[PDB]
Amino acid sequence: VSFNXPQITA
Amino acid sequence: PQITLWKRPLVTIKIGGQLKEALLDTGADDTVIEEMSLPGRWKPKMIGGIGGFIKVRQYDQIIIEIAGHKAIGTVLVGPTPANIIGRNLLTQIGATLNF
Amino acid sequence: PQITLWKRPLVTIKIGGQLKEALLDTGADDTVIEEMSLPGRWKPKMIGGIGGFIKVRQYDQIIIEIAGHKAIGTVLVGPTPANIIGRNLLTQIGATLNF
Ligand SMILES: [Cl-]
Ligand SMILES: [Cl-]
Ligand code: NA
Repeated sequence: VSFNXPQITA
Repeated sequence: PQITLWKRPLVTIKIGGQLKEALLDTGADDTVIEEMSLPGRWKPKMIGGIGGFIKVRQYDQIIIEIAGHKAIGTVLVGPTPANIIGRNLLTQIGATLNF
Repeated sequence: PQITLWKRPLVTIKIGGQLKEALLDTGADDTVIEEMSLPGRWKPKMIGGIGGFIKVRQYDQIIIEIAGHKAIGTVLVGPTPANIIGRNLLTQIGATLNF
């Protein structure tokens, strides 16, 4: 329940 | 405000008249919210992160309040594990990282 | 420094004697780096992200330098699409979000 949100548009 | 990072930087947002919790995410290019109804037409987008990619619905020029600050911009809707406020809206509310 | 969010907030880090580029990520609980060797013991871990879960190796008490600033903490190594500095080390360099 480590959550890690890098996010980019594919 | 000045927000330290000992806990997740969770804030209240207001979108479509309702209050939700979301995470301020300097590692997110975009803003992504859990399934909800939004007005108007949408366009397709794919977004990637740890884990892989997901399909989302892109809605433009959506009125959204973030911790009390007004923004109007693009909101992605889909099966994200968490509501995330990304740099497109963090820049609208004048947020910076400081150390 | 004060870092704006018009572009991804990337910095140079030194870890395991190597220089790398990493994303300062307030929406990450943990620090996650692409495959590399680190000294000492490790244990397996599953972490989530947009996308789902990935399996990583967890190394504790790893010294890192982030944009000039020394810290120590846990580092996760595995198939992340981006090196990220998460909150466990952002706190140690005194990073805050401000708006
Ligand atoms: Cl936008
Ligand atoms: Cl502090
Ligand atoms: Na160790």
